[PDB]
Amino acid sequence: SPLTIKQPFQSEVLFAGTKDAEASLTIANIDSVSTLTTFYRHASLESLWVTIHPTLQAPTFPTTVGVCWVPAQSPVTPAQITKTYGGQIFCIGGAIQTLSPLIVKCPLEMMQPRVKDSIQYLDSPKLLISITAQPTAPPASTCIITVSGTLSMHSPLITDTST
Amino acid sequence: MEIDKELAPQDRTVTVATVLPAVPGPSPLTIKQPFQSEVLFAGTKDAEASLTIANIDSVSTLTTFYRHASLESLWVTIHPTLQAPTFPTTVGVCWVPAQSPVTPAQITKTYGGQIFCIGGAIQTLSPLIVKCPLEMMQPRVKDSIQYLDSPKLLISITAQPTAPPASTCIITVSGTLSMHSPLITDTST
Amino acid sequence: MEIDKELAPQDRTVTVATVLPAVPGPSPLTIKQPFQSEVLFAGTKDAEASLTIANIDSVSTLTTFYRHASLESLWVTIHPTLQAPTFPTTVGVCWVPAQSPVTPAQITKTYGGQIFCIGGAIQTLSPLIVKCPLEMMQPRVKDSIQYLDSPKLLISITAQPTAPPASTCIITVSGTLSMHSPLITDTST
Amino acid sequence: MEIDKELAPQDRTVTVATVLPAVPGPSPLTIKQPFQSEVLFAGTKDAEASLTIANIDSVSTLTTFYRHASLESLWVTIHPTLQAPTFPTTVGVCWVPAQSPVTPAQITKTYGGQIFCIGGAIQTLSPLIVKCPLEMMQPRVKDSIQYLDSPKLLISITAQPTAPPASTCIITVSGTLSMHSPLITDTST
Amino acid sequence: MEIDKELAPQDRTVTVATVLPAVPGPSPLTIKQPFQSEVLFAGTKDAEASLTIANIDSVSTLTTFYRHASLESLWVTIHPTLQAPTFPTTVGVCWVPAQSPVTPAQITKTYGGQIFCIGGAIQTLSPLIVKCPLEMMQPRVKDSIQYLDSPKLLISITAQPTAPPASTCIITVSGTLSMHSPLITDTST
Amino acid sequence: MEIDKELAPQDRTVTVATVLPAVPGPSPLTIKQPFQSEVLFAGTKDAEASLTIANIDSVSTLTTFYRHASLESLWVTIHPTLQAPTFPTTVGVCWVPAQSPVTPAQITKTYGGQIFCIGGAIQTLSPLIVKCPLEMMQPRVKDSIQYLDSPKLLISITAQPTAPPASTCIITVSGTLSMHSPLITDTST
Amino acid sequence: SPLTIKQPFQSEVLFAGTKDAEASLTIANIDSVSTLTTFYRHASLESLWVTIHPTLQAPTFPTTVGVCWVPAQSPVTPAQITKTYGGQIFCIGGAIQTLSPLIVKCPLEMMQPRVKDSIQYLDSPKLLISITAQPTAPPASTCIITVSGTLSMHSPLITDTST
Amino acid sequence: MEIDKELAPQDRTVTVATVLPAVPGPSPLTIKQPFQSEVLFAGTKDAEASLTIANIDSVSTLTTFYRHASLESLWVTIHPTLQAPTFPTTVGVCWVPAQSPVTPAQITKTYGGQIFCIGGAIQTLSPLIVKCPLEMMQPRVKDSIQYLDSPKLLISITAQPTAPPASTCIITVSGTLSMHSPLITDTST
Repeated sequence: SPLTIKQPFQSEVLFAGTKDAEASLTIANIDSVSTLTTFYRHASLESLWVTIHPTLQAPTFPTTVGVCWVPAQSPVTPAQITKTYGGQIFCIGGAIQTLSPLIVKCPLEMMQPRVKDSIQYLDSPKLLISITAQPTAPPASTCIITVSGTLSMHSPLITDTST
Repeated sequence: MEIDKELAPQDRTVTVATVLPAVPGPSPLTIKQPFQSEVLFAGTKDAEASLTIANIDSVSTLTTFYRHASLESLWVTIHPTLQAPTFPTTVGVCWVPAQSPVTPAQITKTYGGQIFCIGGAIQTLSPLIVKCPLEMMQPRVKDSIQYLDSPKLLISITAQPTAPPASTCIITVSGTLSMHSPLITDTST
Repeated sequence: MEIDKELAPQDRTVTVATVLPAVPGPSPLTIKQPFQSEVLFAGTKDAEASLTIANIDSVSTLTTFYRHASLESLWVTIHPTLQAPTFPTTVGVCWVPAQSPVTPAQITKTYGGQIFCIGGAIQTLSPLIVKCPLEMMQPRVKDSIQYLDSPKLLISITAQPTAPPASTCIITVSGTLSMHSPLITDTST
Repeated sequence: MEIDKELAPQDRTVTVATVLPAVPGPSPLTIKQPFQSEVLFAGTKDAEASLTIANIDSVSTLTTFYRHASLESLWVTIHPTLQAPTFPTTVGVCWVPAQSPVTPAQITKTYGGQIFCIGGAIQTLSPLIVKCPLEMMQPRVKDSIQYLDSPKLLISITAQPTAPPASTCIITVSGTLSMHSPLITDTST
Repeated sequence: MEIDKELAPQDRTVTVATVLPAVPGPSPLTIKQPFQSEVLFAGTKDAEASLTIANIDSVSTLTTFYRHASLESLWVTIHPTLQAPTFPTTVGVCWVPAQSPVTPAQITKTYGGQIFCIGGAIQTLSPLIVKCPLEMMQPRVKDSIQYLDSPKLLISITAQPTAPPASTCIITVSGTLSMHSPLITDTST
Repeated sequence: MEIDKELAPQDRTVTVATVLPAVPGPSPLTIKQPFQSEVLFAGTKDAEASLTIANIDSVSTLTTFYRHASLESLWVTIHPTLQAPTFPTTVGVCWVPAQSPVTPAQITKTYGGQIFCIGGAIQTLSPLIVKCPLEMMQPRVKDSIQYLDSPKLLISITAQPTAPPASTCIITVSGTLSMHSPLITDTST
Repeated sequence: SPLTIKQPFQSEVLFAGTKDAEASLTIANIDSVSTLTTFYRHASLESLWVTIHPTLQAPTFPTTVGVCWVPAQSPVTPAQITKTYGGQIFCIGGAIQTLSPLIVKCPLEMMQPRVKDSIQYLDSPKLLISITAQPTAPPASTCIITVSGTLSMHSPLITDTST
Repeated sequence: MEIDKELAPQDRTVTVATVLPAVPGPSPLTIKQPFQSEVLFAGTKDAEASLTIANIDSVSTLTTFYRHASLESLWVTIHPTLQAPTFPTTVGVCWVPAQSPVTPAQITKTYGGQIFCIGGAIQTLSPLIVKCPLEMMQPRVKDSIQYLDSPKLLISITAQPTAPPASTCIITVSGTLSMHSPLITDTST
């Protein structure tokens, strides 16, 4: 009933390749998702996926990057991606891993898409990242990792629109 | 026959909250319990308040033995005092859901937000009432979970540079709670 | 054609009182007697009052010859005086059952309770009337039993620091008693 | 499928109480609030209790903000403990209106009065329940007046001459209160 | 029961604006967002303003993610402060299309234009509201084209020669935007 | 033909719980899994327990792969052992919402709460069952939100002063979970 | 509805004539009224009166005895009998005051006859006595004062009937 | 749900009693008064009793103010005590008209007569009730004439050779009298 709008978004979640790293972002808190839902009492994801953009360095420095979508309440960790259902490990900078649409869609049907409500949810989408770089590190990052999607929001939060 | 009461209603818009429905079964009985609590004794110095009605002592005290409780009605009343005529004082009021990050310092930047000159000129002494647009809030003040959008009152006082000897207006919050379902605890106290 | 009186009615809620049922028999003759008693001459100094209507002078002298007496109407009325335009006075008022343990210091913490800024030349000066929600009280001011919830008036006054030469407002309590069943006593006086 | 509960119902007769009816008007809403309170930890020594349910802490605690409250149901439960098997102990129970002058020392002289042997022989360990014949009492536990015939429990313990190391039975009083009509006091606590 | 707000509506006349027609296709999702922005803290010194609503802070930050935005309501409201009873301030107001070449110095020469004497203890002090006759403006505050007649607010203030210590009145602009068709940009912030 | 089980059902009262409503869509596949977990091996020493059913071993291991889990049945059952005829043990039991602040030391002060004298050769020795009045709890043992009123079990044991060589009774909690909506996690184990 | 019984009674309230005296008995508490309502939850007066029995001494020693019935809540005192409505002053031992049926009926319709209930009443019958004797006192009392009446009782009080 | 009471009803046979017929006239007001009197504290030594119900304490004190009194119900009830599980006691009981010349030593020679083994941990301990077959008695416990067949209770006790420290069972007689026609006597006490 309340009018709703949909706003798409792409936020940079992690620049990588220069050193081994792990990440566990609950996408309900990524910058854009936040700046977007600022003036709304309710926000939910319509679509959502992770994407890996390779760079110049990628070719010279192969990088192992694993991603895995999971309900925020899943106890699994980056160290356990290939043990988890969504789990996928790519070899960016590697033979068939230096191409932009290196996408991994998030199975929202497998989790809770509401990212903003009158109540706090336990199973919102959460992303797991696991970068393992070349021992002899690259000058710069071999790939930029971003999270994109669409929010369906409604019911204005009465705050300050000064900014 | 005039009423010594003045209304300064808040601008509204449509925002809805999410509320958990009870598991199907026999309906429990409900009682209503009215309440009035002091919020501030403003006037003597610039001040600001920011209270979440859900946590007001009366609301706590009243809902103690009930698992469920919602706000039937709720408003703020600015009561000018004897010091008010002589010490015009600015009072800012704005109802906002607990989840809105606004601060008293931002009343006039927030949609509903109001600024009142208590005392001073003609008509400035009657009690002001700003009813909370409960429709825009989330009334559930006690439930099986905790909601993030319960009503929250924002107050801001701007006192006269040469302060009055005493507060120029007492500020209270009044309303009615409707509650039910016994919290089965130890009732010895 | 305006009326020289203002009303500041008390927030109410439903709260019944029980009462000794009528004895079977023919209806007794009853009279009604209106009354107005001075309850306070305020303005010159902070002061509080806590009258139990059942015992105010008029109510008392009126009901001495009857065995039963009930209030049919009853209100408190604040009358500003010549000292009022010059000495604003805060006046708090609250009607509660005699059984409510509230003290005038707690008027702004009690549901009904309200406080007014009587006086100030910038202001109004019309007689203020706070009718007692008898529905919430126990109207029986005199019976064969002693009820715990007869109406009780809570008054509170905070005077100007540099007090007026005289009281800024006289406070009277008026109403009408419906009485019957003569009490045999001394009518010498 | 047996229930670990045993009943030892009190002899009755017909006695009625007098109860004040509410003044005609809108009916207030009512809520029920259940309760269980400890009455005695008998067994180690001869003892006797004599409590007026109207004054039990839970009953107080629960009816705090209500002007009216009655007992919907109410009973006593004798709970044998681990010491009971070995230390048979006599327990005397009798419900009586507050106005009856009987004393625990007179249970077996009072019509309803019962004597139970807790622990000892076969069948002596199940929890005993003596429901109060509220019909014979006056249930009003909080009203506009105070009644003289509210329920009153009488207990008498006769311990084994060579006392058990600990109490042989815990004695609690349980029931449900139905209350309504807000006492308009200060709810800050 | 009086409302704490006064209206001083602008003289109008019929003057239409044209507007980019809707593209054929399915109706787009649209939201509405209310807003209140501080436009001026006047009273301490003569000052004039000439806001183009299309660009005020809220309107701007609100419409950044949309490609189309139209005002559904929009008014200016003068809020007297504690410094107001003591420092009357002349405040001029006039709504005109952005295309009208009028300057605040010309408010009293422009049809709609009006000036008010905010403050003075002999006077009123209620929030003044001058709703913008959007019918006369071009409501489209953001589109695929740049209209020449979006609404523009003209403010003018002339302060007391011996200035008040602080501003006598805060001036805010509130309204509601109906927006749609997301503009792809950076949402980092 | 008698059944080897006894029941000591908990006093109940109506007290609903709210619960996250089902998302619109096709009904999800659900399974039900029964369970029995050891909760206590009592008898050898005074001891108390305060289990939150939501977290007992079985309930936990059973619900790890689901995102939603609700109790369909759930009861506690006291099993006397060979040490029981010889060492009577007091065992207190009380079901309360996780939100009730009661501690096992307060079982006899809590409405539902009951205590039994397990053991004694003069007594019975059949398995005692206290089914949890789930109607009073919040059955949702696992959801997208964390409810404050999931069922909580309060156990209390007071052993014979000269303790038995071994436990007099094993205490298990059995029930049936209805689960659905798989939680993606590690199934390695 | 509950079965009721009526029991009549006469209790000695005061022996007098040997010295000046005052008395204010609330008849709800006189001995017999008490022993009678012992086993009842409710008791009310059907009839009630005061009676003055003159004696041997009466003739030799005239005595002034005033009686007056009044609602227990009446503030009047014995000193104010002839000022009160019921009020009557006799001259026992005096010309037409040395005869047994020296009765003064109590106007129950003028007061509250319930003497025992679930609630405490404020206006039950109360008797006022005012004896003023001969300065040269009699050897013994000139008259015995008793209170008689009838109680209508019902609903058994469950106490001890041992006695 | 078992009741804590056992019955051992007396063998009966038809045996009418005649009785003074009602005087012609309007039916007299009658009340009924229940009663329970202690008849014996047995267990510590062999003892016999031979009560004529017409004269037991309660029956006596109850009927002093009436001229007619009839038993409407009347039974004897054996109450085991804490000394009972340990000291079995033989208790003989037999109801006979006052006119029957039987002595407690002859209970087992008298038709109705029965003897019970109260106590013994191997046994039961529930209150034993031997209702008097009033049909066989002459219920008129007080009349204008003295009947020869009012009910008479025969009790017999044979205690354990090594006597218990205290009585093993209290023996009370309860019933209800229907009385009428006041007997003029002294009510001083």
